[PDB]
Amino acid sequence: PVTNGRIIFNSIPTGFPVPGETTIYDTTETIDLDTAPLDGGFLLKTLELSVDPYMRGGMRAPEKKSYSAPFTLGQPLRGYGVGVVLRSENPQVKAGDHLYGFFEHTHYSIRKDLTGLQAIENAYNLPWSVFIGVIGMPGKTAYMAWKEYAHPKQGETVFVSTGAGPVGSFVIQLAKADGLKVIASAGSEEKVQFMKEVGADVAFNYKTTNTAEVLEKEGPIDIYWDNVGGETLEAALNAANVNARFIECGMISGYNSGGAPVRNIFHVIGKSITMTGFIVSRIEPKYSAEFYKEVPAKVASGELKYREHVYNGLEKLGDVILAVQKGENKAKAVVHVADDLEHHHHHH
Amino acid sequence: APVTNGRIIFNSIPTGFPVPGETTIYDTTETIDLDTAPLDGGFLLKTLELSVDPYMRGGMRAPEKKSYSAPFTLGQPLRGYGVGVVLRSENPQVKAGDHLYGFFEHTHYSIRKDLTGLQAIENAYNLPWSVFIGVIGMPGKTAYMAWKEYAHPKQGETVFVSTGAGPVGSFVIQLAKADGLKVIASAGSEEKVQFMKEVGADVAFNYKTTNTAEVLEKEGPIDIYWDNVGGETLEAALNAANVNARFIECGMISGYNSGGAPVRNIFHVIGKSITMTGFIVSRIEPKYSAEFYKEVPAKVASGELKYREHVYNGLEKLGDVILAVQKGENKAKAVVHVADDLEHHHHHH
Ligand SMILES: NC(=O)c1ccc[n+]([C@@H]2O[C@H](COP(=O)([O-])OP(=O)(O)OC[C@H]3O[C@@H](n4cnc5c(N)ncnc54)[C@H](OP(=O)(O)O)[C@@H]3O)[C@@H](O)[C@H]2O)c1
Ligand SMILES: NC(=O)c1ccc[n+]([C@@H]2O[C@H](COP(=O)([O-])OP(=O)(O)OC[C@H]3O[C@@H](n4cnc5c(N)ncnc54)[C@H](OP(=O)(O)O)[C@@H]3O)[C@@H](O)[C@H]2O)c1
Ligand code: NA
Repeated sequence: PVTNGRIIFNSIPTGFPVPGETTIYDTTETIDLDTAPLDGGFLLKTLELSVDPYMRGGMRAPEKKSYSAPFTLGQPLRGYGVGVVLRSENPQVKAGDHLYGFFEHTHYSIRKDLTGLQAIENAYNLPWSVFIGVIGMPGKTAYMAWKEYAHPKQGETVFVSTGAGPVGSFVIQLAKADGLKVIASAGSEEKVQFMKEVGADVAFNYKTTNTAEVLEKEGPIDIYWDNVGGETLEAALNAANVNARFIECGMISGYNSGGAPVRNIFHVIGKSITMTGFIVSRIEPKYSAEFYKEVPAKVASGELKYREHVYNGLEKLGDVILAVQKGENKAKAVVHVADDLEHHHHHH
Repeated sequence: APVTNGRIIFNSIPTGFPVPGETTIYDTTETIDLDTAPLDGGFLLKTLELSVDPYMRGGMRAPEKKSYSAPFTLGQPLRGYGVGVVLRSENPQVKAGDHLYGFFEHTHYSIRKDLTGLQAIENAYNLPWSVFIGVIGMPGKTAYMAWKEYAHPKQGETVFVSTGAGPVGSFVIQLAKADGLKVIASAGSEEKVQFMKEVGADVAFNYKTTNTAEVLEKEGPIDIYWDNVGGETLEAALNAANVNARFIECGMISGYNSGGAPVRNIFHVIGKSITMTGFIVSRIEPKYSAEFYKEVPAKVASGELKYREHVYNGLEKLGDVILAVQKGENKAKAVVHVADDLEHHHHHH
């Protein structure tokens, strides 16, 4: 029998998550990989777990019942991941199958069927982590909301906040393929270099650069991709062109402080702005087939560039959640939970 | 026999609300002889009705921060929408008695070289001339055109209309009911609540004596929000919004006299997948202008489209009417009656 560790949602944070208090790591549960009773289901080994900015918002008290369900106190966290089937008594599932979907933040789970899971099409033998990033929900977010809401015209100017993340860096590349001038900002020099590498025309570190002054010089802006909200949205509103489109994807500047105010929303009227918020899952059905047919080949060839920040060990996941909220992840945050016994064979 | 050609002059930039007598002054030093004034191929135009609109506060600022539109010039007459009648014309296309709609300086008389900025009024139903600066004027166009452009209504949805008793909001209420929507609407007085009910609001309340969030909780969620107010009312609508709501951003009067009104819960735009569209009526008007003038007059004449107005008599009051509109003290669409029209006048005892 081996350890089946779990990352537990333990207490509601007031500001930023507190690793070891907000989330705890539990190693008291075990599983026998050969003996675990499957009951016609299958044994699924967690390989890669995504850590995403939205996880902070699920750390709240239980309130009525809405579409947005908070994490349950005392239960494992959960989110997108990749796993492999070790042992199956279910005819739809074969040992060695790699599956994508929501995973509890544990080493192993026993699933009765494929509800919530999809077989992964990996024709290019890409690292499994790409299916929770550029070929996962963050890539879908950029791909689908851009096509749905940007209405880009060649020669217009777009401002992308958090341009070095998995969403923003995808958006930059879609915007350049449409012939737009791209302004993008991130929180470190290494992220600025990546933004230039994926083709940002103006790439800057918002911690060492006056954002409003850059937008004044390089704008006005026809499209704002909002990942930050707050003062950065205010800056975009001040620099907006008439008939600008504001794609409201995230507002991370308020995730750990109860939201961030906007004081100049009147520009939406004065400048005839269309500001559209979206949740990627709501618009994905229209685009999922096209996304999975188009994106893997471009990741394999380098047409679509990506970066990731891999953290090794389920026990780090709580710290990784804080790292993302604090902007300390260098790129898309991946918790590598376990290896797959193929490609990475352990030997001395 | 020269008569006073009075003028409302923009005199100083206000800090909060306009101050009649300081922000605006009434100047009676100019005279005009209606019979002898040189027209020089132009025509003499007599001001009949002037609109006072909420946006006028926004033009009362320094000329440097010139933003979307043009600010009023210090020392010059104010201006805005109005109706006037031609008294005397040396212009072959313009005839005495012609009634014209467009931008008017806030004066009793003007000499125009041509019809620039003006359009003949089609008044087949002999409606009061003031309807062409309200329900059949820019405020009615605002409701008519933005609703058709942005509401994408579906039968049985719920709309919340702020400032529901004004010329914009009460027009919106009627469009929404015609589309089969449930309508919630709020205004600032009991008399305005009665009017909102008269034009068919299903839920009509006075937001000053009734908590908006409580009404929206009981009567929502809301699929469409028509924003005339911004600020805490926009915040309340965001919290009560349905998934895929449409927020039509028309005005935000709660911040016109206080440097804007903040919004603290704009994150609801993401969580509830809201489409929030701001607009300026003059930008979308060309697309709808012909259909508007073809459809609306007959409905005003028949009572199908209902309207109210609050008439103030006398050009010298206009600055006070501007403050009144900002303070919510106008009972309905604010109209300054400048002069009567002599179309059917015959002097006799
Ligand atoms: N369906 C949706 O609407 C949807 C879907 C996916 C993602 N999102 C949102 O997209 C945004 C980015 O997602 P992602 O997967 O690409 O995450 P990410 O870029 O890998 O991580 C979040 C990044 O946000 C930056 N950040 C943290 N605090 C900040 C602050 N106060 N001010 C400015 N930047 C801050 C940090 O990068 P810097 O170096 O730039 O500071 C951090 O690395 C998030 O806001 C997410 O909530 C929305
Ligand atoms: N192109 C455009 O975007 C466009 C065009 C025309 C008009 N508008 C806007 O539409 C709105 C209504 O225009 P209207 O012609 O129909 O004017 P209106 O209703 O005749 O007059 C303004 C009204 O706003 C209400 N009000 C004033 N201060 C308020 C405050 N702090 N909080 C809440 N309500 C307040 C008042 O009525 P109650 O408080 O009693 O309800 C006041 O009567 C304005 O915001 C205007 O700027 C926009
Ligand atoms: Na950072």
